[PDB]
Amino acid sequence: DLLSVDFATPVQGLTREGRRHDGIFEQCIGDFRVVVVDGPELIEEINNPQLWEKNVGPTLHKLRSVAGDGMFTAYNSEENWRKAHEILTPAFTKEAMSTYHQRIAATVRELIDAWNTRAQNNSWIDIPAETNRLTIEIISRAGFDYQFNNLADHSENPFITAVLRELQYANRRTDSIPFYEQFLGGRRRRLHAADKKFIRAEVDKIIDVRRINPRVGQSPDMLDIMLTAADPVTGDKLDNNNIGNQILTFLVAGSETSANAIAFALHFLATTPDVAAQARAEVDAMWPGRTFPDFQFDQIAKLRYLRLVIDEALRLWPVAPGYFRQAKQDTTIGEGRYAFKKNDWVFVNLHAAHTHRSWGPDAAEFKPERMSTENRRKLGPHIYKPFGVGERACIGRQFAQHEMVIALAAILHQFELEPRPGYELKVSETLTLKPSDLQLRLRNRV
Ligand code: HEM
Ligand SMILES: C[As](C)(=O)[O-]
Repeated sequence: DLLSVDFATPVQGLTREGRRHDGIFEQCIGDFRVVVVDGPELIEEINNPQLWEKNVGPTLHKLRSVAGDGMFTAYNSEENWRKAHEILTPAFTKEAMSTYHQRIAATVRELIDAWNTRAQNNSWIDIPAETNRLTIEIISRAGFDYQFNNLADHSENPFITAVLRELQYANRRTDSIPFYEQFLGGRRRRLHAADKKFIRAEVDKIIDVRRINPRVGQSPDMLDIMLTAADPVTGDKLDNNNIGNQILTFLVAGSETSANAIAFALHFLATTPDVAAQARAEVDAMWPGRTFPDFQFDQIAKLRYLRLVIDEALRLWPVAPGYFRQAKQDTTIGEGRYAFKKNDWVFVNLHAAHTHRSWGPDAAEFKPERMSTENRRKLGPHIYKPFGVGERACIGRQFAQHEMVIALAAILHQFELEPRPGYELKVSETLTLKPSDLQLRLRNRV
């Protein structure tokens, strides 16, 4: 059996390629050949913490030009991963979320207010871009108490523009990288040098201004803990350069993932009417009336069905489509087949595993009730790890799940969603999975 696969979208191409194999195979996608694992029994062996661990994959290695040794792009051996991980964990717990809840909810209010004017003017809204401006402000204001953009305004901050140009310059493949960019001083290399200094200077200013602020009577946020808490083992705090890396990390690793997940959930809510009705009924019962909901921290986790909507969105389209693992020792997965020497790395294809046949014959359908604890217990071997696995799983899972529910609850409570007729779901692949050309229109529910 011969197959022609288009790897223009890499992860979507690997998933189609994986259906002619038995859960593991090889494939050349771009600058490398990768062992792709998309089988339920094989993946859970790869997710074993005693034998395997996180591998800084190719793209993650290329993001080190932007985020350096931040928690997302640092190697396991680098002392700055363990220090930061044991320092920032208390800043991402459920307890720490209640400290941010007010600022998160206030930032959602700012977006809803801006979307009121667009609903009044009967305007089509580019959903991924708007949701990406929101999650940026959510992380920056709740985490660092810093504001980059006003959501009612459409001028873009120079800092966030430089970070995006710096992300594009990092992913540049070795063939598109000129052999002598380090020497000619072209416009692109010079723009990167200027952008890098401008980004480092802005995060240093955020660090210096806070250092002058004693923050009397206020609970410490993410920036405060990085300037206050020392690592219990080594006794040292995160140095200035690493703190600037964590700020850049939380900005890029937290914004795009959460924004595209919200954009996917908005699409499926605007397309399947029964789900939109059941979710809109759950948020109407929690906050009666059409006044903006008085969000209190405990009410967010009580929205069971809206949580099932986000879970099904993260299953059908995991914005983080996969992760790279490496072998801590010489081991074998499966049944003794497939041997791996220490430091050999594979790719866990979550998009293929989440849509795998083990999720039932209706794995391609958006059905939130599937993600209940009882409905999933009736499945057996199946993978659902949208936030990774192990000690290097997503530190911001509780943060993302909190902001994704408040954002969706406010939108469903205040607006109704009109999809674009004739449009069909196309998913582009950047650092994350994103709905391309997704446009919705809103009317105030009155
Ligand atoms: C829908 C939302 C999100 C999804 C699906 C997601 C997904 C993931 C995944 C799959 C990983 C593991 C990467 C790997 O194994 O190579 C990860 C790690 C990480 N995430 Fe996210 N994430 C989300 C939101 C956030 C947010 C809001 C933050 C805020 C700070 C964040 C910060 C991080 C960090 C720092 C790591 C690295 C942790 C470590 O390696 O020690 N993420 N995330
Ligand atoms: C380079 As490593 C083994 O610390 O991911």
